[PDB]
Amino acid sequence: SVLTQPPSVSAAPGQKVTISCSGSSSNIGNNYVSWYQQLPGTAPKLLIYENNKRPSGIPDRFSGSKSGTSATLGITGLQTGDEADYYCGTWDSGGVFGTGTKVTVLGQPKANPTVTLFPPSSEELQANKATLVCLISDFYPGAVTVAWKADSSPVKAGVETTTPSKQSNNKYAASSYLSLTPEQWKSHRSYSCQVTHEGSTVEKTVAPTE
Amino acid sequence: VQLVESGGGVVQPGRSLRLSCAASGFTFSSYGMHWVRQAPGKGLEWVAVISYDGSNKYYADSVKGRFTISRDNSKNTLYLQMNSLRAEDTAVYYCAKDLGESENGVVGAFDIWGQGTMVTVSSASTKGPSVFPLAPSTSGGTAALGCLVKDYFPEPVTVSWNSGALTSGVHTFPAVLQSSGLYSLSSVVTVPSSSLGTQTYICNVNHKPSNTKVDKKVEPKS
Repeated sequence: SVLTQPPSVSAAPGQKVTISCSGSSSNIGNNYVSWYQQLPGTAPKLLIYENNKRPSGIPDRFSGSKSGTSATLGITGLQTGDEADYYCGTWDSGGVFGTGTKVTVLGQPKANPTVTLFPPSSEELQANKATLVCLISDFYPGAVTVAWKADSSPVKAGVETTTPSKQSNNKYAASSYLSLTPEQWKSHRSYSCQVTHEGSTVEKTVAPTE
Repeated sequence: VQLVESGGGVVQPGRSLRLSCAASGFTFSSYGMHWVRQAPGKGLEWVAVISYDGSNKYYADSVKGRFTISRDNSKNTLYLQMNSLRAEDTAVYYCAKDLGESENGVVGAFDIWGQGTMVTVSSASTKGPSVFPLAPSTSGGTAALGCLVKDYFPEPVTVSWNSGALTSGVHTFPAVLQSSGLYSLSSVVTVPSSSLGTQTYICNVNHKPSNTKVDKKVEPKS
């Protein structure tokens, strides 16, 4: 019940961008695929339905296809008004949506994320609580996949991350928190902030011994 | 066509809430209706479905037991009767039409959506902000400091630095909904790593509703 689409696809104005939806036959294969746009602070918008068909009102430069266990949404002549969250969906006999593909009409080179991770303050541990704050800055496009790691081991708990926002330098910034018990904090040699951006993966780390 | 949700507000977990979606600009009686939720700032999560008549009803496993989507074709309104609310049901619920097309329910394609009413389930009254210092480490020639405004409730917090005398180098991130039904955000200042020891740095947080005005002098460690 998880339709696979990349977090980000990004081209220059005038270019083609294609967004894929891979999964399984039970989900995508035997079923209809539908694509939805979502501008920030707006309800989703139907782009494509029944794999490849198109509504009236949608610019012809929005294409759809389904070849077995894969489905594709294309966008020629990219314009800033296409910057949005694109989700793929489907039915089954309701159904399921995609992970969420962001699209960014590049107006600048890819800037890689400057990661500044803060450990829980001694003042915060003086309340039997603890929060690690990873702060990812100066990146473009605005799509980052943050994973935390206790030692080299993973961690699922306490993770709250924000949807990136444009700064004053027009590059995006986001933040992820890790809510921990002070014992857990003091029970690992190091926690770490894995930040994946456009394929690249950056890791900042802290230890209680600091 | 227009879908206008309604009845979205704060609620205590365990208690109930019923969202209303005034549909217009089409038949409604001949289209199935969906509910979709989008927790800030995650993706679209398919919630529930009701047929054009009201026969078929389907929900997610995360909703299977405690929600009951209904609908009133007389008033052209869709209802999501939400009982026994939880924390991770907090989301922006979306009244979404179904596209039943091409002759001989119904199908899963949502041509029209509504504005979407935000439901914030939280066993919490107005909590004052606890502020913590984000003491620098630093990646030369620049260093970073900040203030973790955490465990506050509700949501308008205003942060400044040095009582307004520090606008540049600063970046205040959006608030996040925590695992305690409260909120958290961080304020950051990016300064010369050489200026650390000298310049005093204070984050002047101000939760207006709860009437709290926290001030934390941020400095490095040792």
